[PDB]
Amino acid sequence: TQVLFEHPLNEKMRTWLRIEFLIQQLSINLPIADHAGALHFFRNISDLLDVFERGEVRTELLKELERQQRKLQAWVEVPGVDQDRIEALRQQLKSAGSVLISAPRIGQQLREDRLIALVRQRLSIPGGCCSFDLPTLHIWLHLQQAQRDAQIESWLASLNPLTQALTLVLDLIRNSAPFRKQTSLNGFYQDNGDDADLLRLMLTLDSQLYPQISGHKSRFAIRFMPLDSENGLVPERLDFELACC
Amino acid sequence: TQVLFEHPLNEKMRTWLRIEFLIQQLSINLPIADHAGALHFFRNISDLLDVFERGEVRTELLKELERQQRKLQAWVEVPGVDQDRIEALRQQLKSAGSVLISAPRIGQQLREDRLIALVRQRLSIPGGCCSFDLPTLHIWLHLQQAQRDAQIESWLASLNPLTQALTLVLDLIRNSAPFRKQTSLNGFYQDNGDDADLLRLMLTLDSQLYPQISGHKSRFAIRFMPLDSENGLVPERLDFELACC
Repeated sequence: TQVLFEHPLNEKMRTWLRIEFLIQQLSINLPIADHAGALHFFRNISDLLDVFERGEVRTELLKELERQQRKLQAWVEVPGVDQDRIEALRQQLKSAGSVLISAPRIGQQLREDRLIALVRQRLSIPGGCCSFDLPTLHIWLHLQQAQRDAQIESWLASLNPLTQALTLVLDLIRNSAPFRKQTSLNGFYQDNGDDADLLRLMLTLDSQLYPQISGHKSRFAIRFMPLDSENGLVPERLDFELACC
Repeated sequence: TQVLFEHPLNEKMRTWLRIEFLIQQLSINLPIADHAGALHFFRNISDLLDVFERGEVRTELLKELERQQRKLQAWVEVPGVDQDRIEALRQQLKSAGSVLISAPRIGQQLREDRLIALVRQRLSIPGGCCSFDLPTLHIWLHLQQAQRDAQIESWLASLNPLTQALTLVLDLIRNSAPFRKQTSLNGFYQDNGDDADLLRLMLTLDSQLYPQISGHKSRFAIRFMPLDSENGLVPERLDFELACC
């Protein structure tokens, strides 16, 4: 019955959410045995390289990892807390930091890759791929699965530093704040998110509504819209769950 | 061991080959249960609508269907031929013609669709989709599978007139000409394709080569390239299969 919507409260978080999604898509389609899986894969790599242009990802991740290490050392002197958890999270953060800092430039390996670049040029064209548009991709798919699997794995491994860091920080952020019940009157709602990075919002599918979140800096505004824009009525009162992370 | 490459000898055939591929991709991913399958689906619809701008698809298909009906009535007075096949193919062509001619404007239904248009706007953006970029798509995926399946089926049904016609003509074209053995000396080859619409070219994967087909009108030229552009050697003689359709 429940539906989770997340919203970034800054441009950094918007970037990070996109990267998360794209990297999840790359892990979900192995093994790659046809054009469908292949085009899907390369589209997501191409989009990922384009998302990287929105900010300095490595830089912001190195800062956030340490910041999370700082936000962890407040929880040290708190009875009831597992100190093995704290030390383990600290160690994960530290390792992610030094892996990330030592790693090559983010996805330079992916840009330089001849097969990736080749496919990347053709995605712009509407009927982008076919044996006649992409012969190199066509022959690649006639190889044995293990030759592709190995090529795929080295591509994904070069993203591991980023993946490890991002998985870490977003998980910590997502668990940094609890959900709280709120009410919208006549489909409208607004508040200062403070300097939270992420909104997390739960509705029911039985409401047959969806949120459209506006805002300028942090002061967010929500309009709860129906799916059917003729038949759909907005309730005069709606309760929902909200966490500001 | 064998690898089939096809090449269009005109802009019409290039269009048609792309449409074929895209429509195959739309049929291969049902049922749609997540963002991966959904984005894949909508990307292919969006690309299909863009391919339609390359020519008058309905028009060219109506002509080709009749032309195929004409090319069939030569085979009528040929002993050894099944006359049930001929009459059945004729009847399939005729039906495809009148279905296509009676159908609405090709994929106008798809352009007008609110959900398609909505998603279409967001594909331009690098990290195109997430619950925050596409809330309407997010809620759509929380529905029960049958609500999506029904929506998908009506979308695919509106393409049936095109699909039926195109499947027909391309199959007939592909079988209009037999494969013949040819030889390339030092990775090069050239000939007049006449006014053939399609080249069909078979190589072996063990050759570890691929064709790059040039040309101006019909006079085609082929360079057989290695995959590895340093280690790769081109044989002084290469035999391959070729059909001009």
